[PDB]
Amino acid sequence: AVVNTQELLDLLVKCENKIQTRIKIGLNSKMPSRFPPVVFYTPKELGG
Amino acid sequence: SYMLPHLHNGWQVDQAILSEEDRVVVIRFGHDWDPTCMKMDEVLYSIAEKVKNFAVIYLVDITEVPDFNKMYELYDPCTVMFFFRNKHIMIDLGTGNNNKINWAMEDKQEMVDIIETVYRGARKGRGLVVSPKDYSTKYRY
Amino acid sequence: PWESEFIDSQRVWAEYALKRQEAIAQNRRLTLEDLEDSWDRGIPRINTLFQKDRHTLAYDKGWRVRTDFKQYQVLKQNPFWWTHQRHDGKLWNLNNYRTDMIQALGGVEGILEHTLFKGTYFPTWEGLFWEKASGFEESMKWKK
Amino acid sequence: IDLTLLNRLLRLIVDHNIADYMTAKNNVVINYKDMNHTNSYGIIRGLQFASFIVQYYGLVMDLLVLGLHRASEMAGPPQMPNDFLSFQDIATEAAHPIRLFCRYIDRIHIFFRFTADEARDLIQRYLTEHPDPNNENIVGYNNKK
Amino acid sequence: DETYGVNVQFESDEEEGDEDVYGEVREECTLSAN
Amino acid sequence: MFAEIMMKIEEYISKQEYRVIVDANNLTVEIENELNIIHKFIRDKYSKRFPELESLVPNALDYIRTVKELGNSLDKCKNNENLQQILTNATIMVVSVTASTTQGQQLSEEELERLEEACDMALELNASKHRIYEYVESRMSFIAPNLSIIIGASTAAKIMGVAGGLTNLSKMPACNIMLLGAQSVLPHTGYIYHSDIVQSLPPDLRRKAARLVAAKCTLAARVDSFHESTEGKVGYELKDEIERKFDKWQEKPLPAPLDGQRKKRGGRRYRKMKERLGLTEIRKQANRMSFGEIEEDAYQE
Amino acid sequence: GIKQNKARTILQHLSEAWRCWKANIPWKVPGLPTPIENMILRYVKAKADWWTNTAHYNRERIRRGATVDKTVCKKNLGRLTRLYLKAEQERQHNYLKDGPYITAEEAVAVYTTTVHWLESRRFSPIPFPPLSYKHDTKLLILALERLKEAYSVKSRLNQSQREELGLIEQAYDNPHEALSRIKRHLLTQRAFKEVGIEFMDLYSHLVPVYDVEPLEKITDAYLDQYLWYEADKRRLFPPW
Amino acid sequence: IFIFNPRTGQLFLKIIHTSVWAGQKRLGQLAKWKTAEEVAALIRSLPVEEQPKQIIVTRKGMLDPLEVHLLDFPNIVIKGSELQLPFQACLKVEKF
Amino acid sequence: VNPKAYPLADAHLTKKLLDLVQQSCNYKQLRKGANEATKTLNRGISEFIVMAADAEPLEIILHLPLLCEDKNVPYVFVRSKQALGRACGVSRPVIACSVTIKEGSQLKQQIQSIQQSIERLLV
Repeated sequence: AVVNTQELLDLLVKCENKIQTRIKIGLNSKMPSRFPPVVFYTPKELGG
Repeated sequence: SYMLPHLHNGWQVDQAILSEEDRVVVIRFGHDWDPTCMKMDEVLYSIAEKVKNFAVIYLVDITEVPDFNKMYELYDPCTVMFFFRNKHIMIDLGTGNNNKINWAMEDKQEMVDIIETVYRGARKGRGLVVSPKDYSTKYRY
Repeated sequence: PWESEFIDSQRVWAEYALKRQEAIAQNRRLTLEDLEDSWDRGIPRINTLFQKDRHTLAYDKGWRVRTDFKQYQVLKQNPFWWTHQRHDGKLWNLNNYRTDMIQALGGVEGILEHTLFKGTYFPTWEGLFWEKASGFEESMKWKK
Repeated sequence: IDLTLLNRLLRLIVDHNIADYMTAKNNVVINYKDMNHTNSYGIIRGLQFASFIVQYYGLVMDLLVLGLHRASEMAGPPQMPNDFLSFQDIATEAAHPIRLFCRYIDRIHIFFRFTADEARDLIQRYLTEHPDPNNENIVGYNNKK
Repeated sequence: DETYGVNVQFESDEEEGDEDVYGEVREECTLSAN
Repeated sequence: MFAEIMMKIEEYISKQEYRVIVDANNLTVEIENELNIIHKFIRDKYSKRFPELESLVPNALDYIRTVKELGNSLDKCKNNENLQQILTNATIMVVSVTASTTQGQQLSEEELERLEEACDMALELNASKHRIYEYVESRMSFIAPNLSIIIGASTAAKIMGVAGGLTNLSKMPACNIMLLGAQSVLPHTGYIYHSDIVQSLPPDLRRKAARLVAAKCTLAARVDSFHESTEGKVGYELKDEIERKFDKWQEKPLPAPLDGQRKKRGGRRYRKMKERLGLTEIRKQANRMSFGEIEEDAYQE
Repeated sequence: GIKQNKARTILQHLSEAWRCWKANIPWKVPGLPTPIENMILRYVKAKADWWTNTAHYNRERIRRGATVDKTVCKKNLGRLTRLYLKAEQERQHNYLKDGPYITAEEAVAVYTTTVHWLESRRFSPIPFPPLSYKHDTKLLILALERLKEAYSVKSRLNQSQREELGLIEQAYDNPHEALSRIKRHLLTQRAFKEVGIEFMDLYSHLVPVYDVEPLEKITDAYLDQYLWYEADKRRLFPPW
Repeated sequence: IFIFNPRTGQLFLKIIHTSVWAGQKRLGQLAKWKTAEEVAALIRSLPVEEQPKQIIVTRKGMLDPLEVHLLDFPNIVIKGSELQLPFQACLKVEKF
Repeated sequence: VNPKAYPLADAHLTKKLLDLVQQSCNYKQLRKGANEATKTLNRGISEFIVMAADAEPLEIILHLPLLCEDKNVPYVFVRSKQALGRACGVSRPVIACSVTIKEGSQLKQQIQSIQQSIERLLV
């Protein structure tokens, strides 16, 4: 039902970017350009 | 109302800063009828007897005491400056300037932690402490 | 997908029923070697057959209504309000998500070029470990 | 949930001391920080057995919703009971408008099937009790937007 | 035999994965209105 | 027994030793369960006329007055001023509602007159009980004023009688007047455990309260074994003390954030100071994350 | 001559009357003079109407999806908890005033429908758990395991939660004193302790969350596991 | 505790009383760290010329508490043993 | 003082009395309290009773003279309950103490001398 709901897929990337934006403004208050996904998506054992 | 005490000239302010040897002189520079200063004085009143073991809170009207307007750059509605043993304690809040607070925080625990940080870094001797929060973003979600 | 989950649960608990009656015919117990192809499969997972507490969980009736009503007792919001790990098993598996994620971000060493790992001069990353909240104050987790 | 009625309904299915406990457990003081009130009407919903009280009171209201005849057709005979959406016979299935019924915790889902006669007799009984000269039934009609 | 004198060793053993040890499927009046 | 006792009571109230007092008190606390006998008889005999007044009026004297009020005729739940002296308007409303639908047959004339004389002797027992109560409270406030003020004059007369008078009640300790009137219902309880002032509190607040009422009334008993405080000021003061303790049982800034001077001495006490809470932990593979490997299933956390 | 001592005290009287309004408790200061009392009452009514309105307005703001911070939601949730409990106390007192809302013939209709169902099902009623009940240790282990599952450790539980953990591990130690205590509670305990309430703030709606005293939680959890086991055993709940 | 020097034959055998663990109310969470702290207190008792720099544990569940209790002595080496030596035979001789 | 407190020990006798009551507290021969003095008078194990003249009201121990005449036990009133309470090894005021008989205890000569001395006071 997620793959069928396009409103939920839009909301899912909106909330994912919201979580990533809170991580990024916890890093630096200036919102970056081209922030690497590697710091978010790396597993916790490998540091991410 | 504002049961916090008031400095009505430059002598009352400078001797109120020089009065304390082991407590942070927290001074609000603003007008009691301002809404920003009214909320900031509500926050300072709700913690005035919490932090009484390591701080003192004074209110200062800008119209009544205008001599600190140029030196302390009191050009915002409320400013909250922190002093300890005559030294002006600056705080890297993240707002861009470190000298004053210059807005009204609504969390009284954040004001308790800012005063507690100023106390810990000032008895250690720093003129600049780092706030235990970053106030550059308003953290609204 | 849920449709795939239900047809594989139907056909896999059918296979368990035939394997169970042929293992009662052979007087033995169903081991891990049969039911290894059925493993992360079934809506009660086949995993749940091999639990120590399983007999105890045969007396936990009404547990799904209980997990729904945990929202009026526990302030922590449960995202798995609908299931329990004990009774249904783990109805997902993201181990290959983690492997394909490591491979997509560039491999382990393609990840570690974004890090201070080569500044640590560890000759390889294999024998290493973190210290989760050890710090400089020895964590001091417990203090006033 | 009337706790007198809930007490009497529970005394049917459980021990009378168990039912007296479950009802007296719902007639307690509910307390926030400074404020507290005696909960005498409803159930407290975060008792551990409130899951049982809700499903049993919901069963009672399913007997109100289905009737004893259709609830007995849906549950089957007590000797060989039916599973969820199954009847003994397809004639037992088609013997009522209510084909399917699923009560969740508090949500009911009732699937009906009508003929033209059954539907227009039900519509005529409704429009006898709640007449609609304006075709004013389309307005408050919830849809799935 | 008496065998008087026997060591004990208190250990924090028995850590496992909470599945079965040997990997087996171990299986073992009415109301009336008048 | 009622004639032998209460004609002496009538002779003593018309004059306005203590064996008549204790016998009157024992009589009236037997009157209450004799009234329970009469009430259960009336409940069994009237329920063919009205099988619902037991659940609606469970109070025994109100039930007796409302089935002496009604009888066969449940017409007298309508506009009844006489029933308004007995029950609340809520109770009158609900007995009128269930007298509209009674499912009860009428009585006989012999059955109605039998129930009538049963209710009449029940009111005779109730008025006799209250007459005994008024006499025993008057004569016990004259005989032992302070004890009557503390406990209540009926229980004061009971514990004065089973102890054997005031001058035997004084020279008893406080630990025996608690168990005075004792005998599987509650153990180590006396007449002053089943007092109204000791039951005026939660059930776990009870036993200790007995020791509070047993001691102070003992003082009161000693205080009125000699004939001082005839007005009862010692009883008033001690009773204020009793319910003051009953109400007593019933229902700072932040420190300046200095750091420690520090722990500069070690071992001894300090290893126990950490063995309480910050003790010898695993210190290996419990504080670690194991950089390369994934040891669990991947995102279980 | 009097306002140089009295003024701080009347501010504490203002804040105390407001705290007593927020708590649904009586505020009558006997030594306070009734014009000052009437002005504090007036202040409390004005702040009450503003407070109710700003709680409902901030709730429509939060529920609509407008961007708020942590202290606005925390403050809002406290305001709505006190307002929802004022409404709930008014609901309970309306039940005590307006009688049982279900009529006597309505109640016996519901009841006879239930007895005709349970006679139709040949339902044998769930008995009291016997003394050497075969599964009472199984249901007790499931009950205490379920109560333990309610604790994920941030590592900091309060006095009552770690006291609950102590009572659970004590019932793990001697399960039969626990089962005897539970059956004693199920037989005789009819007066209980205050159930704490708070509200899980989902932003669409407030979910009530109840903290029961842990001895009562253990008795309730065993009763829950027992009744659900026996009702599944007796097929009380039909498959719908 | 049998603390046997191979080279000097000086066996430091510590007597552990019955009253140390008859009424201790503890698990092996006292036991491992207790035998480790007492052999560390032996190490702290002796002078630095007589302290060892290599300690061999027979039973493998003791080198991990010995790592913790000997952080005052990082100069010493705590290895396990693949060869176990029967020092219960010392218990079996009547003198010891 | 209270005129019903009779006999009343003078200063030398009450010094000997409080030292004997202190020694009996040490020798575990002492029962503090008016109810415990009433008990050990009823059991007949009391050597002698001391009481406190500054007990208000006095009559909460004035049953104890009558018990000391029905048990043949010497009784005497100390000046104040605070000194008697401290002489029993408690900081609270104690208004009535019972020095009791024990199995051949070493205070029996002091207790006999104080008995002979405080039966001279009631005269």
